[PDB]
Amino acid sequence: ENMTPQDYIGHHLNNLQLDLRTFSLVDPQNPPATFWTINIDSMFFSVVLGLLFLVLFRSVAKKATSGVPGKFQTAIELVIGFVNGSVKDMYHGKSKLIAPLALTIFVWVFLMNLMDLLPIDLLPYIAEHVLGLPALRVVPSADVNVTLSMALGVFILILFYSIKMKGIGGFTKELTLQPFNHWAFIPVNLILEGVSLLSKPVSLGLRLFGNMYAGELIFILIAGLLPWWSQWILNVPWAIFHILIITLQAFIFMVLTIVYLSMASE
Amino acid sequence: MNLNATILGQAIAFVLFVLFAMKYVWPPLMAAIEKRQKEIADGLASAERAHK
Amino acid sequence: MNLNATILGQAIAFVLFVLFAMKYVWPPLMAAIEKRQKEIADGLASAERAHK
Amino acid sequence: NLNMDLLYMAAAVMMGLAAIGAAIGIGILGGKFLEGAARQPDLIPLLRTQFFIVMGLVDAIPMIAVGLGLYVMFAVA
Amino acid sequence: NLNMDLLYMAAAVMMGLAAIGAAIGIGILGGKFLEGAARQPDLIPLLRTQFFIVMGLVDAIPMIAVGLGLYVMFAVA
Amino acid sequence: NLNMDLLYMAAAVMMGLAAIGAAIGIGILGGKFLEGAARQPDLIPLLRTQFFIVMGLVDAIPMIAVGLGLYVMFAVA
Amino acid sequence: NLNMDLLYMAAAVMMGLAAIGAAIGIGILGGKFLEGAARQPDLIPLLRTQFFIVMGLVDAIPMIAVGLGLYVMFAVA
Amino acid sequence: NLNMDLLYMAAAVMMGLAAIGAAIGIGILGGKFLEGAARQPDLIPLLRTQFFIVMGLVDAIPMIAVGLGLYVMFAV
Amino acid sequence: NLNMDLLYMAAAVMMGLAAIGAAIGIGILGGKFLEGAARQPDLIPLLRTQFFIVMGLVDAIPMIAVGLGLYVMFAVA
Amino acid sequence: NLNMDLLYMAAAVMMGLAAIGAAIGIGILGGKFLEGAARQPDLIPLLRTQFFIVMGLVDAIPMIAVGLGLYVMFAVA
Amino acid sequence: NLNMDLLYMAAAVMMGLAAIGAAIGIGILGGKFLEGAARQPDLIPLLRTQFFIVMGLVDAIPMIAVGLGLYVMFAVA
Amino acid sequence: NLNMDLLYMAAAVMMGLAAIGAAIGIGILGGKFLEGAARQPDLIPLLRTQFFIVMGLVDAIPMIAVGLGLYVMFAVA
Amino acid sequence: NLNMDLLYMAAAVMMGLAAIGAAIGIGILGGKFLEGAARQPDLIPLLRTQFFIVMGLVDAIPMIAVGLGLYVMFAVA
Amino acid sequence: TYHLDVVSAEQQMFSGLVEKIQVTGSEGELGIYPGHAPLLTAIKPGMIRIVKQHGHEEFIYLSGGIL
Repeated sequence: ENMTPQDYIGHHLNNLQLDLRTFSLVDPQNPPATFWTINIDSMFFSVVLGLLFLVLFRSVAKKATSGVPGKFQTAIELVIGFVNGSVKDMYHGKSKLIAPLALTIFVWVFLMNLMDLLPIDLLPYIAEHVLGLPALRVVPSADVNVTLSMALGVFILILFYSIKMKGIGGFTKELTLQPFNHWAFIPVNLILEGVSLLSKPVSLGLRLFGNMYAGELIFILIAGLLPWWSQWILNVPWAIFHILIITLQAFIFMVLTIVYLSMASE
Repeated sequence: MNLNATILGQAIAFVLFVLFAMKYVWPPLMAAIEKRQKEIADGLASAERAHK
Repeated sequence: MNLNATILGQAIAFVLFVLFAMKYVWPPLMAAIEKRQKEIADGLASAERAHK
Repeated sequence: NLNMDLLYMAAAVMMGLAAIGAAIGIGILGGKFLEGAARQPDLIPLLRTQFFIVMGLVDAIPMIAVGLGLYVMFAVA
Repeated sequence: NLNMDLLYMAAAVMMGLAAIGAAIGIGILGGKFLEGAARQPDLIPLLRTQFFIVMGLVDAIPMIAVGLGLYVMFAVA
Repeated sequence: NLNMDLLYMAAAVMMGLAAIGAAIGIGILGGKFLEGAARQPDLIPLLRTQFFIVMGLVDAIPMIAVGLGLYVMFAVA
Repeated sequence: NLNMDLLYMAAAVMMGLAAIGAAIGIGILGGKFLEGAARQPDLIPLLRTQFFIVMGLVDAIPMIAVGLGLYVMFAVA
Repeated sequence: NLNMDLLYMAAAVMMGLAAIGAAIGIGILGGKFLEGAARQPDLIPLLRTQFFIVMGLVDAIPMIAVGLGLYVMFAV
Repeated sequence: NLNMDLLYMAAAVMMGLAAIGAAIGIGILGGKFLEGAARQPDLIPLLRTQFFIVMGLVDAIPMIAVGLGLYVMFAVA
Repeated sequence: NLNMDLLYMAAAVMMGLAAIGAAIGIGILGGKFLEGAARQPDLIPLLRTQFFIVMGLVDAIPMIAVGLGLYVMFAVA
Repeated sequence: NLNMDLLYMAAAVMMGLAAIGAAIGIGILGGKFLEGAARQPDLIPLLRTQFFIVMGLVDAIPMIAVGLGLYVMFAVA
Repeated sequence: NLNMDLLYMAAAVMMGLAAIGAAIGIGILGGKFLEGAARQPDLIPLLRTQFFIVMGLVDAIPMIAVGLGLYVMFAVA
Repeated sequence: NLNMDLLYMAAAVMMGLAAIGAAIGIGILGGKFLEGAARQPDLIPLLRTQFFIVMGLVDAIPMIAVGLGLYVMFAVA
Repeated sequence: TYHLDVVSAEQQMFSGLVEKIQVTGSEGELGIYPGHAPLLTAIKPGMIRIVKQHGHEEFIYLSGGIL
């Protein structure tokens, strides 16, 4: 196999993509430039993990014993109480969306991130030497598109709640008066309170991206740049550490969302 | 890196998983949790009334 | 480069990783689930005796 | 070649300064979190939430910087 | 050509300094807020208010800089 | 000719350093303000006054520097 | 190129460092001022007078560099 | 040729600034941790847990930078 | 010509570094002075005396730095 | 050739910063270890244990940078 | 030409850093001299003595640097 | 040729940063050591011991920096 | 020969950086000395002893740097 | 557990074995667990929470004092 590691890593950093306009698969040297060229492998695992989440939770919703819970029921209701406690700590309104939104974000992002702990070459080995397709990298959250989709969704929700709960007459009031509160300063505030509101969601996405993307890259490097008999001594001290990341990077994504929504409406 | 039409292809899958989780996952579970909580607390209320 | 050897090393590392996992990370979760079960069982039984 | 080398230095500066900022800010904040936890252990849960709130503000601009750095390093490349 | 090349370095330095400043200032302010909260848990809702007030000032100047950085990266290009 | 790019560079330098100074100074000052508020929670309107008094003074030179960096970037360059 | 852009750069350097110094020094001083004021909620004028004294000292030497920066902005260039 | 040393310098900048950030941040955090442990020596195992939590964020950006550093040092 | 247009950068560095040094050192010293004044108000003039006493030692070096910078700007360049 | 200039320059700037990080980072830690021991020295052997536990984390990145610097200086020549 | 440019830049740094180290180093020390004085003014002279012993060391390595700066400008041309 | 000049420059950078690190680290550590003795003189036997134990770790890396700076200056240059 | 001039930049940085640290490293240390003296003034000489011990460590690396800072500008030159 | 005394100038108020306590020191709230480092402070008028070993909780009102 004629892989110089510098090119092996480059191959590892390529997605598998499809032409919305022409219904064709992307190439190792060839990409259809037009943006309408869906990243396909992450969509499959993404929707797959959302499916597995909803499945595992409905399969206990329709078995829930209010007596002594089964060992499996206990963990799902544990995570439910965890999320509920966080929500009712940070939020106080009557909106019924906040709690399930938070649970979806938490568990979905957690399972997405957890993918990276798998050995890096295995599924790329299968998806080429069985299915023949040219490329595969599996961590859904390790791509800007998905995290920005979530971030812009949360931004739309933020705008929805800020409009609904205090009206345009108050929304324009916050956007113009604070911080310096006099009309001569409204033109300046209109800048800051804007970019601020824009940074809230954008950073939210990038925070999740940058951690995971580089968190994947390390493993790639460890594979491409060390002999077999040594890789473990630098793979293991990283992998365990990454367990501490994938959790927090999920948890934060949950909490900040609540913190924004509760902060927007109230 | 490559800003891509996937930015939309994800958002769809997002708003779906939120709603089926909302209407058909969360109330079913929280109802059972609150049921067990209330029906454990009712025993404490019964003990208080027994003393009273 | 010997790609097969790189998968060799990946598998060695993953075996050591799963060792660390199933001998430091999982017992906490199982003990937490068991603690929850004990808690709910004792709550329901103590609430039962209140009725008598 | 002639044009596409300096870009890596440009991104390196962004990521280095963002790393210093985020690291030192979150350290300064976590130090007071641990001091508070040490004065009143029972408040560890409550204070912890107030940490993740305020910490969410700390690393905003550093993460904007990191995102644009990765863009320059892989979108322009 | 340099009118094209060096602008990414120009944006890089702006974004790095904005990141450092915002992160460090917000970290100090949040640390003092956390320790005040740990010493007075009932004043949490009051102090938090002032926090978002005074932080609204701290975050002013950096968001100018970062903004112009983006303009230099993509508008003037 | 190349002349103009280093004006973007100069604006970047001046504005980033002005952001550093303004953010960190207001961070320290607001941290001390919150420390004061946490102890005497009824005196918040008095201190909030005095804070604002000094609040404008720290960021005088940063304001000047940001103004002149806007001058250099948009008026000159 | 070699003539004027370097003058703009020198002015940027002068004013950026002046901003750093003035902002951080007056932030420290004002933090101590607010601490003392919260400790003594009746001596606000007696202390703010001393604050204005020592702050008049502090701001001065940055203002030298700021005036010279304006000179290089509009009298050399 | 003229590319390699310039790329090595671009990598060295990232490595150095990441070291600065990680060291100073964890030093501050560990200082506060130790002054906490000397106060409530029986709750060391509790406070230490919190430390390992917050450390996971302090080392968030550095390990990004270090990662990309190695990339520039070996992948281009 | 560059032989003179470039020395303005030496002047700018030489005096901006002195600007930040003097400002921050005097800020620290004055902050300790103000805390002293706040704790024991019927002491103010004596602490003011000692404050000026050592403030002179603080500004000793920045003053020669600024003088040499002005000389290099006007007389030399 | 030209390479063996910068191949050393880089190795310096990486290992110099890696020093500033490792030294100061430990000092800030070591101080808090001493002030705790200087109150109730009966805990010296306990706290010293925790000290090393945390110090190993401090030298995580600095020693990585030192290793890369040694690789650049010796192996890359 | 350039032979007699660099030596002036070499002065700007040498006297610049030497200023900062001198300005901050004393700005710290004198601060404590004030604090210990404010707590016990009846002890001022003895402290005032010890200060000058310590101070004379701090200004040692900075002043020589400034000297080597003046030399490097005038006698080294 | 140019090699030795920038080799000296690299060693200079390396040793300046190493000196910064060692100085400030041992300074911050010794400050707390000088506080401990005052609180509990009579254990000085002991705090000085622990202070040396910590100083060794503080200086571990700057020593490598100086070692390699000398290695360059007097084996490579 | 360009070789003649670059050395002055290699020395001027070292004797600058070694000045910033060796000053501040002592400025911090002496601080904790004075506030130690002001508490237990009967022990001033004893503390002085330890101070002169600890200072001898702080100046370890700086006196090396300044040494070579001379060696470069006079012996290599 | 540790031994706790609540003593007035006139008569003693509590002498049990305790597992932790919580007070409002002059500089903020404050919680004492076993093995706490030696400490001295004033406490403001208000309640103090004792938990006797076996977990029995009670509240004592204090008009101030020194802890």
